[PDB]
This record gives sequence, C-alpha cells and structure tokens, in this order.
Amino acid sequence: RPTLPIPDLLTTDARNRIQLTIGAGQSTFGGKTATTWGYNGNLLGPAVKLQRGKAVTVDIYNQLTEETTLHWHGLEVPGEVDGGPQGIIPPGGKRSVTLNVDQPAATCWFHPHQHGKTGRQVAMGLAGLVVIEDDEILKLMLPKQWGIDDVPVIVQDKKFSADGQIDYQLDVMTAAVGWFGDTLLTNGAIYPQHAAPRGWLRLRLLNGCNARSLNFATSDNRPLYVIASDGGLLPEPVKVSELPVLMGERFEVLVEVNDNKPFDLVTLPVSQMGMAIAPFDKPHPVMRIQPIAISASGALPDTLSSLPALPSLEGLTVRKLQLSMDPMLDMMGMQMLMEKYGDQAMAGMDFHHANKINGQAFDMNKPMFAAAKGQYERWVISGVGDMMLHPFHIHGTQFRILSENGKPPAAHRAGWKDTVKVEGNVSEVLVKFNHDAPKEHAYMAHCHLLEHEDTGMMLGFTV
Ligand SMILES: [Ca+2]
Ligand SMILES: [Cu+2]
Ligand SMILES: [Cu+2]
Ligand SMILES: [Cu+2]
Repeated sequence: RPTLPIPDLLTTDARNRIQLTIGAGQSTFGGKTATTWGYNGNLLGPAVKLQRGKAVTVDIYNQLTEETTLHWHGLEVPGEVDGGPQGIIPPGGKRSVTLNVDQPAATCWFHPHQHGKTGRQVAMGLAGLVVIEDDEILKLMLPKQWGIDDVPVIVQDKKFSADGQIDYQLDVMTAAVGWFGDTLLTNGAIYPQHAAPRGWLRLRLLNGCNARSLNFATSDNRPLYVIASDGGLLPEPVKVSELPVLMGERFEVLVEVNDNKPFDLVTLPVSQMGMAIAPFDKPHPVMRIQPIAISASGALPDTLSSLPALPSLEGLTVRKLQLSMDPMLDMMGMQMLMEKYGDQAMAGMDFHHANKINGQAFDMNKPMFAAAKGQYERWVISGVGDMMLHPFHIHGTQFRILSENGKPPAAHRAGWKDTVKVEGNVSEVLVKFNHDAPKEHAYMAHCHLLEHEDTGMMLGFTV
C-alpha cells in the first residue's frame, strides 16, 4: 500500500502571510491519471496552522479558469472573509483576507463555496485543513507529532469514468440524493498505510464527501476515544466502537497502537439512500495502521477542557428553518436512483432551484433575516417531509446542539459543533455570532450535502 499522504503544515512566513494557490494538475488513482484540482498542489491542500489571538493574512491566488471562493469551514470570522458565494475570486485573480483567530483549538477545514458549483469544485479535488492551536490544548501533551502520531484523515468518495477522469454530474438524480462514487480516498490515496509509533495515535477525521455519510470503526473492534468535535475539545474523552461522521464534520480520536497487531480503520455501511451500494454494502477499509515498535510520547488525558453549561433557553429568539425538496425532484430523483441501482439503493431505509429553506430556493441577493450579534439564539431546523440526510451547517459560529433529529445529542456530539444532523425529524441548536456579516458578504446556513446546497437548500443571513 502507498503511504498515507500527509498535508503540509503551513504556518505564517516572515511577512506574517500565508500563500494559497488554487490550480489544476494531475493525480493517479488505480494506475490511471486524472485531472485534479488542489491548493498548493495537484489535489486537496495543506493544513493551515493558526494560533488563537493572532492575526494572519492569507493571499489566495485563483489559477483555475473559472471563478471560485474559499470558505473557512468552522472559523468564527466576519462575513467579509467567510468566503461564501459572494466571496468571488476571479479566474487568474487574487483575494487577500485577514483571519483574526478568536476561538479555541480545533480542526477546521477549507473548501470552495462557489454559487451553484460547490459540489463540482470539491469533487475535482479542492479541500484543505485548518489546525487552530491555543495555550490550553498545548498543556495537555496529546499526541502532537504531525504526520507521525498526529495525523489528518480526509475521507472522500469519487466516481471515475472509464478513461480514469473524475465523473462529476449535477443532474436530477444527484440533486435529490447527492453525488457519490464507488472509490474511497484517504488523503487522496486508495487504501494507504500509515506507520505509527506504539502508544496513542491521534486521528483528525474529516468527512470530505459531497454526499456520503461515514461510520468509522476499527477492523478488530478496538475502541476509538473521541477527544474533539468540529469546534474543538470535548470536556473528557468519549469511548466509542463506531463513529458516524456527516459530510463536513470533523472528530479527533485517539486509538491504541501495539507492536504485533496491525489493524485497519474502516467505515461501516450506513442507512442513507444510495450509500450502501457495493462496495459500500460491507465494511470498507479506510487505511491500514502499521505499528512501529518504538514508544510514542502522547497521552489520553482524563480531563481535556471545561465545557460551559448550556445557557438558559428562556427569552431567546427562536428561528425556524424548514428544509424541503420539491416533490417532483424527490420523486424523480429517487426513481432514477432505483432504476439505476435497484433495491440496494434503499438498503436500511428545472431541478436547479428545487431544494429550499422556508419555501425559498437560495437567493444570493436577499438575506432571509438578520441574526443578533453576541446573543445566543435557538435555531430549529426540520427535515420532516423527506427521507434524505441533511447535515446542516451554519457559518460564523460554533454552536451547541440541544436536540439532534428528535433525540438528545450523543455525548461526543454535545460539545462545540458547526453541523447538526437533520433527517426526517427536527433539530435545535444554540447559536451565537460574535462577528459582523453585511448583506454584501452574508453568512450562509445550508445543507452540506453539496448537491442540495447547489440546487437551493441554503439561505443567507446578516449579523
Ligand atoms: Ca486516568
Ligand atoms: Cu463546509
Ligand atoms: Cu440536504
Ligand atoms: Cu457553507
């Protein structure tokens, strides 16, 4: 197996700047070359390293031949630098943003947010990571050797055509159920191996799929100890044997590594339309962990951080967000899925403006409301009325889940999150926006099943 590719850990240079170049290149998958897009390279991107309380300026050079944007997913930053669909970078052009990091340590990420084309641009290869550090986390003595015992794991599926090229399409079927493929990539590689020292191995997991939810486990059922979610550390580790991860979510886990026993990280079949078609009808390897018989230094702390109480709900503004899909899209898309793949597509269970929030397909020129600045609000998001999975992402914040799809959140999902599951039921989150977003650079709230976002399931809001 190839070694697990490790994204470069990109820190500020001598001028306090970071340079990112967006461009087209080539990669090889299964011995066949494909055109791919990357940040500072051919595919995917680096891990931008930030410190809480320190400003960095990022210079972003778009060397593609089409318009793009760069969204810092999970970052609590003003709308002007949030990189939603209004954050246009012309082809051949450059935009610079200053990030004033004002949140605790976390693994965030970055990716395009081009109006109507986010799915395609992510599918072509664009995604990178953000590693935010603070004083608190560094005192913990967690595994911290990047690319050795502290490793990012960006898991993505792709569909390829017979010629080896990426086969992306936004059509009636994918507008309904998402773009998904039969090939799983781990930091861009097919089933790579990672050599890790004996002791604890820290994995920063990102589901970077357009539409496919994942469920991580190990091949011998050794536990995963969840230490962090989208917005940073949990108060204490949460031991799990399976870890569902929705599109765009991150979790950091520690797993034990010992000398005479290699094992795989795997993903288990999920109950989501289209996602259990072979080879995903069975557990699927993600990467092989190869023990190297030298002792690692990292620890699993009993206590990771302090998690504040949920604030009082009394008197908070409640905003209702009803997700919906045009019944015609729902029917036609499901029918196309069934016709192509048959019953296995349901195991365990103009389209361009057919997905909606509050009866409205995304209109970039009309923010749906103004949210308060510096005040907790209660947002209620419903997927009642269809059977699709909607991981709902709200920009400009890290929130607390009060209820997730009609149930209290699982312990490892009860900390800081920027995504919440919505699937045929109702979720409620406690959100606060500390930064401005004017109408010209509004925050987005949207489904992170990218083809839903691209066909209308998004709203803009100002702060
Ligand atoms: Ca202990
Ligand atoms: Cu995102
Ligand atoms: Cu959706
Ligand atoms: Cu977004």
